[PDB]
Amino acid sequence: TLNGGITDMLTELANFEKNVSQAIHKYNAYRKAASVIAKYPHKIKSGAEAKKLPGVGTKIAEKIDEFLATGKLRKLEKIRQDDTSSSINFLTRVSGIGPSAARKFVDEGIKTLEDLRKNEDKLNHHQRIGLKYFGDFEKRIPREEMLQMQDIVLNEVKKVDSEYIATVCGSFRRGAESSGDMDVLLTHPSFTSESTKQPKLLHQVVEQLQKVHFITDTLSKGETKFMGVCQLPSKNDEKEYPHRRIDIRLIPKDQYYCGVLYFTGSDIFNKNMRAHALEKGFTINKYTIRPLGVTGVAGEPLPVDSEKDIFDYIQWKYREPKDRSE
DNA sequence: CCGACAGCGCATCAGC
DNA sequence: GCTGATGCGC
DNA sequence: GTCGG
Ligand SMILES: O=c1ccn([C@H]2C[C@H](O)[C@@H](COP(=O)(O)NP(=O)(O)OP(=O)(O)O)O2)c(=O)[nH]1
Ligand SMILES: [Cl-]
Ligand SMILES: [Cl-]
Ligand SMILES: [Cl-]
Ligand SMILES: [Mn+2]
Ligand SMILES: [Mn+2]
Ligand SMILES: [Mn+2]
Ligand SMILES: [Mn+2]
Ligand code: NA
Ligand code: NA
Repeated sequence: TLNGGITDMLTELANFEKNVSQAIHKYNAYRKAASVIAKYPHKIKSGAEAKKLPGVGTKIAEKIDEFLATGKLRKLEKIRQDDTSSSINFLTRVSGIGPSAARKFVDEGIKTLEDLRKNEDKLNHHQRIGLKYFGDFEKRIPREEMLQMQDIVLNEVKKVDSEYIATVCGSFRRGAESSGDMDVLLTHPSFTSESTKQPKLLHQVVEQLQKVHFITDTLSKGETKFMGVCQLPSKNDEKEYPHRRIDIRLIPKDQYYCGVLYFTGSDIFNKNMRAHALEKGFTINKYTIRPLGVTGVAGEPLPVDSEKDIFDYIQWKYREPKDRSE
């Protein structure tokens, strides 16, 4: 809002760098500048003012000066005039179409959704599904729908085997009023880091959710990670619910609560607890928390039976998920 | 001046 | 066939 | 593109 013009500009530049230039570090640099500016509680008056913020450097400061002086950016104006770059950038909005497939499509004269529809035989399965649900995938999920999805997923999982444990993580678990997708973590007492005790633990769950027509499509599935599409059941001549993105991860239970911590997030809170965690000489990844030795050497992973256990190790107060914004 | 900027599972392709 | 690289989205 | 070593 306050510097929306600037941050829109930076976001536009980030998408260009990612999708057209294929320069993911520049993408992230621009994102990082836009994010720090978005949190700044003043109307930016000059580039030099902005350069004081971490993540804003000499070149963005110059771009901000030009934008403040003229109401636009020549670089971006020129990018908007480039139909080919605009098409490449647009196509990467299809899930499964990255910067490289987008460029390849456009070089073959495939430039719009309509072109994709008439060239399906050139899309892989992921891309076909991304195309099929192009609009739905960009829509957000209201919390009320998430609650319903949680209730379906948690109970259907237990019907396959009462000993399964599933947890809906991500922004939902942080109490967010809307979510972009559904992140499910799954475990079972038979699955531990050392051994596979049961076959097809993830496959049977996915099968069950297909059976009750909650899961409608699959982007990818292996022995530990499922990515696909789901949809709430529609009551009588009610409008259809949008198709939603769902991810299910099968985690060994001896690593389960480290996973839950990681995939609960947020983004900026994980680093805070990590960078911190080095305090007391502990290192934290998504699977484990290990002690750091006097020489810098990570020890064996400590036992974790709950999320609180992780907190008891680096000795901080258990933080409720709602409080993990940063 | 320089390389880091996360690293992984899965699908697909490259190169034998 | 095989193995390793790359593209992609987390 | 920006940062830190
Ligand atoms: O590449 C990743 C993947 C996951 N994570 C973490 C933190 C995060 O909050 C969580 C879920 O990843 P999402 O992409 O689903 N973001 P989130 O669920 O928090 O918000 P959204 O409603 O937009 O999905 O796991 C990362 O930090 N980086
Ligand atoms: Cl880059
Ligand atoms: Cl502009
Ligand atoms: Cl580990
Ligand atoms: Mn999520
Ligand atoms: Mn997600
Ligand atoms: Mn081949
Ligand atoms: Mn510097
Ligand atoms: Na700065
Ligand atoms: Na895409």
